[PDB]
Amino acid sequence: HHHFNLPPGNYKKPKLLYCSNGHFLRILPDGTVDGTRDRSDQHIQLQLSAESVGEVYIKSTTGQYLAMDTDGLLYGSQTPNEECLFLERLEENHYNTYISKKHAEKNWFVGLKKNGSCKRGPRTHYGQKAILFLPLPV
Repeated sequence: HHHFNLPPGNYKKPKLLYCSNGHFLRILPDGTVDGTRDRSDQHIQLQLSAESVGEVYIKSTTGQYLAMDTDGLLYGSQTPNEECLFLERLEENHYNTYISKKHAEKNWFVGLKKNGSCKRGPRTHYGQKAILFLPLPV
């Protein structure tokens, strides 16, 4: 029950998801998800892939998938499951945003705070800069 404005997107080469808050999304090997302003970090290289038109997976360099638990918390999973699917949509005509598929009706987006920590699903909404991402070349 959402719009269907899709972004160009590229699933062939890895990218660095940059947040409008000025942070890069990072997934550590131990499964911790957070944000960092260091462009030279080696845990921010991410790989995206299409599972359907509009649905995507966000995998890490080590082989972990970003996910969202029943409480709206983000974590890095070792194996893909129904919590690893995100609807990828265009926003503001230029940015990218990601909605949890399993919790789509509640509008739980992926976001980062200005201090570098993850936002919980229920705390996110249209109009905040924390949900606006931009995929850059590595």
